[PDB]
Amino acid sequence: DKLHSQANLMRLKSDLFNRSPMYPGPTKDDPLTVTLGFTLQDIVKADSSTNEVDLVYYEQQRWKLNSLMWDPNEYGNITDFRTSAADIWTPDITAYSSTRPVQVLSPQIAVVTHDGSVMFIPAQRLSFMCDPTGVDSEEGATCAVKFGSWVYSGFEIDLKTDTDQVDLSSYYASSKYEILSATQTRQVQHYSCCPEPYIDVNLVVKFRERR
Amino acid sequence: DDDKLHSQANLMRLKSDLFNRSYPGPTKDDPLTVTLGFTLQDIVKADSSTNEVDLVYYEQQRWKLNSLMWDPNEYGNITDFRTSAADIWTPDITAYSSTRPVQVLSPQIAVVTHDGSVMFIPAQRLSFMCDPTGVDSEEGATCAVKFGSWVYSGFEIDLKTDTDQVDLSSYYASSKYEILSATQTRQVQHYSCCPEPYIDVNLVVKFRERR
Amino acid sequence: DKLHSQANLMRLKSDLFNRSPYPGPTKDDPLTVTLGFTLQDIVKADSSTNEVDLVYYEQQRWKLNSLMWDPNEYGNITDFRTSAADIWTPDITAYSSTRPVQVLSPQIAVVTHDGSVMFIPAQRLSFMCDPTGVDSEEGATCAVKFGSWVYSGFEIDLKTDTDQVDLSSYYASSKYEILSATQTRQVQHYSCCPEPYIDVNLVVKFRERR
Amino acid sequence: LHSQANLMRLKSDLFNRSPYPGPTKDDPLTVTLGFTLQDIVKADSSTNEVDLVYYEQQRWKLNSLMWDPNEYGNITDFRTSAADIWTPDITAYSSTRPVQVLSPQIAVVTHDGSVMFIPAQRLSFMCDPTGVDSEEGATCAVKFGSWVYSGFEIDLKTDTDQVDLSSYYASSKYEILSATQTRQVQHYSCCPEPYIDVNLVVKFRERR
Amino acid sequence: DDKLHSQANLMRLKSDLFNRSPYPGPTKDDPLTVTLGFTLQDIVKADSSTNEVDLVYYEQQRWKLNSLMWDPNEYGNITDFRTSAADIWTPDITAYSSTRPVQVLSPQIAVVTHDGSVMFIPAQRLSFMCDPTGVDSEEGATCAVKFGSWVYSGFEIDLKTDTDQVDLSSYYASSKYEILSATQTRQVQHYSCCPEPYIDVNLVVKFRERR
Ligand SMILES: COCC[C@H]1C[C@@H]1c1cncc(OC[C@@H]2CCN2)c1
Ligand SMILES: COCC[C@H]1C[C@@H]1c1cncc(OC[C@@H]2CCN2)c1
Ligand SMILES: COCC[C@H]1C[C@@H]1c1cncc(OC[C@@H]2CCN2)c1
Repeated sequence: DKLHSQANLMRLKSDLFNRSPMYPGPTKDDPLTVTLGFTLQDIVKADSSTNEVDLVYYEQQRWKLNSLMWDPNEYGNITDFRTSAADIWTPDITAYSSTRPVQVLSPQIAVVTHDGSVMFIPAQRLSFMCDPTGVDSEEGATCAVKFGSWVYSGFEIDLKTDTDQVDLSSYYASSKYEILSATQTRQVQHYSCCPEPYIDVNLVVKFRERR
Repeated sequence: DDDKLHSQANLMRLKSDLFNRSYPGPTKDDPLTVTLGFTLQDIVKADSSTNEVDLVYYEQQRWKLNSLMWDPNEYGNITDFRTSAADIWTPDITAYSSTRPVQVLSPQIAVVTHDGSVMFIPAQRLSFMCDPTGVDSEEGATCAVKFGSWVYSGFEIDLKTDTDQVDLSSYYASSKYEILSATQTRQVQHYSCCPEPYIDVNLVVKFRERR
Repeated sequence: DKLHSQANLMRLKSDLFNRSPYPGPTKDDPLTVTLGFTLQDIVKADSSTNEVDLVYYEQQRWKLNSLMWDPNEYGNITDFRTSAADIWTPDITAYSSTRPVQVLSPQIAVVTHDGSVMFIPAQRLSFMCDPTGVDSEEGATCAVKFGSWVYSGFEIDLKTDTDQVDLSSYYASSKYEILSATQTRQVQHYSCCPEPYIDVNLVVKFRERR
Repeated sequence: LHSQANLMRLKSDLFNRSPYPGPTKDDPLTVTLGFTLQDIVKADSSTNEVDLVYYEQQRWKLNSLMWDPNEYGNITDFRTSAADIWTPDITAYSSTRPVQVLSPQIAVVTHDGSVMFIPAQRLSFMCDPTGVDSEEGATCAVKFGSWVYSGFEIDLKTDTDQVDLSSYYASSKYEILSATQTRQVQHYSCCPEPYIDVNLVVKFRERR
Repeated sequence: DDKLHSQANLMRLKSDLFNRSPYPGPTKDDPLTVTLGFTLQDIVKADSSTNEVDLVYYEQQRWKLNSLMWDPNEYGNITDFRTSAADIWTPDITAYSSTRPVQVLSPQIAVVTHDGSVMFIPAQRLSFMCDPTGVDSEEGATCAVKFGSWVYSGFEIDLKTDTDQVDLSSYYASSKYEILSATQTRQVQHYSCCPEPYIDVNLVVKFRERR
């Protein structure tokens, strides 16, 4: 019973990976939209001697490829599967003002659904450039970090968020810092030199010491 | 001498018949129960400037796969074997509020038995979010961390405990912290990414400065 | 449509990586590498060990005949992105780091049909630097050289497009403000050897933002 | 000087052409262990961790590693990467960080099938150094044994119960008053069979 | 524009040399001479609370294998080439009193000449055992660390130097510590048990705080 559904996975993965492409990333002819959302878990540390703040968050990434589509009927009605994030193409989304390599906190496993969409939610600790003056005041501190593609312009990779409100429903209730607000905003930058636009998601967090 | 080279051939054979001839993980059609217990060894450090605590513990994981069964009679009466944890599927049990990558302290080897059950007991050091306020009081501090599949919902991986008492038999007797109580309890929850409920085992520890 | 433009890229890459007879520069085939620095932040200055930590991007550019193609053969593709591991890259090294350099950005190169490669890794580097005077008006001064580790000026030459370090994305709220930053090609002669070595020297003058 | 070709053939015969799946109940293994303490680098009294630098001498013997030297131009032993052969999963039971390796990981295999493997390491382990700043010093223990094999598959022995102190760093912050290594038979709550360790007990104090 | 033939020759040479098959390292019947020299760049730290000192230096290693020889006439007059150090045998030269794993500061690439000689110069940071007592006086502190093969006696690896003077021509002029002297001395020792000679190079450095 269970054997057969396992052999259909094996054929599906073989068709998709071994007998096919492999996907060389997006182009201007075939652009890709990548949806980003943040779930801020903690501001672990705000260092006023080096102006670095450390955040822990889950970063949800979603995109869709024609090359990852299948008909569930040809594969015993399997509609999705888990795969190592290293066994598929993934987007090169990066913080633009990190000061330390990102530390990955969760397994590197993505889920592929039959419509060709991919879900990947890496949990991470990020140090990034930020001046925390005002954390010990009523109004608090403000920090900002952009995320986007390192090498693709808005012509190959478009970014989007589902909402501009950072998910705060798992924010650690006993953090050294209380969150005043956290937004995530798609921003487009144009240059008079260059025909191609650049997209980033801007993460802005205002916070203060838990009084 | 004769019998020894014999059962070595039998073991090598079995291991060949099991791996080189075929498990892609659980699915809604073929779900898996994993049992989780914790053995707490030491609360090493409590940092109240960042609210992080560092624990050393091991984590007993047990599950059972039909594809890992054999009749001992076909294999020179072999009933179990040790194998590297990279040779088989293992569950993606993740701490949900770690602040740094988990550090592995023990060899990554599991023990497989003829009934297809697997026993895997990695020892680890983990930093996680924990306000240690009260730790210098009779009543002490209370902190909690949850452990669950990152990418499989309760439809795919069920988690259970064998007892809800954390094993204290190896708790370091001269730790800076003594343990008032430690419990491990199954919980459920939705996450904003996903409709399905996800299972976790919540580890709650009340601890106090020794003496 | 999608079928074809994508299949062309796949074919172009297959042709370059699976099908071509580049093992690095030789004396009979030297390479010039253009280097440019963008300084993002001076993170830390430790006057107890004389180490300073910089976050910066390092723009590297070179050009190879073996990466040329005619776009007309490949559906008018003019360039592509690829993993830096798929291609030869040069061993440009800081000569006075005190810790392994930490890579902050993806490792991905852009390759153009004229065969030119561009590669811009962001990095955090701890290097040898006495920050004495960082708390005064005149500021502190430090220097670090970058060049190939194993290739002499007969195999790898370096140039800069400019001697001014790009300060246009320097972190405005850094602990340290930049007084000036220059990048200058140098040649060193030796410690025996007829063949010289080439580096790009980065000189940064800085002080506490007060 | 056909000895190079001979060593390549030997290694090729043992490793490439042959498959040792580790010890079993029907084929148990005895590992001899001995410790050489090089330096107590650090003692942290705010966390109760102590950092030791030491060698862990490991020796065992396999039939599947025997050869006749005469068949191989009289080669009696050779060195090879530890990753080419099976090695025992000897683990400290009370480390607080991953063990860091200080030396190459190269084993010496001898024609009788005996293997000697002596890696150098730095270990942080659980230890209260209270009394380190007094005449009688502090005492701490850490045991080492197979993580996943019981006494029925891996047994341990020592050649002496004296930890070798003859390379101990003479200008260390701490001096050693004693250091012993002793085989133990233990039953853990996890598991029904006995597991063997060697227990290293070290008494030490601040130098002068 | 027949750089192409020079490239073809280089690729053909590397393939003939490597994409061959069986060097098992040295033996008593086949000893290898290895020449060692240090270029001391900086004493970065001297920790008198743990008696560890950290140095940054270049370690030059030279040896020669018959199996790496070729006739340049056969390979478009190529007389040397660069290659990843992972592609060749390298000697197991080690600090005998380090307290942390060495950190590699430079690419790991060797230069191979047609007479079979290899030149390999890794830059490194080393923590080693060292009492920095008197660093704050005119006489200074002294520390010493031996380097040698981990598993090979002087009958298999003959370790040599070209000079006993450490190269200080690159020493950091603004270091916290100024170098009074730095020597590298080959020593040949015999022991109780064993008939084999053992060779080490003793690096002795005398240093003091910059005035
Ligand atoms: C089944 O369709 C929804 C896709 C979600 C399964 C994939 C997923 C991937 N990575 C992380 C996920 O997180 C679920 C909970 C939140 C942390 N673990 C879910
Ligand atoms: C005298 O030796 C001749 C061969 C040298 C080319 C090979 C070499 C290998 N690795 C590092 C090298 O350093 C050159 C300069 C010093 C740092 N860059 C040279
Ligand atoms: C109920 O479990 C019995 C099976 C045990 C063999 C498997 C095992 C796996 N991993 C670690 C083990 O630890 C035994 C001792 C405690 C630390 N080493 C045992």
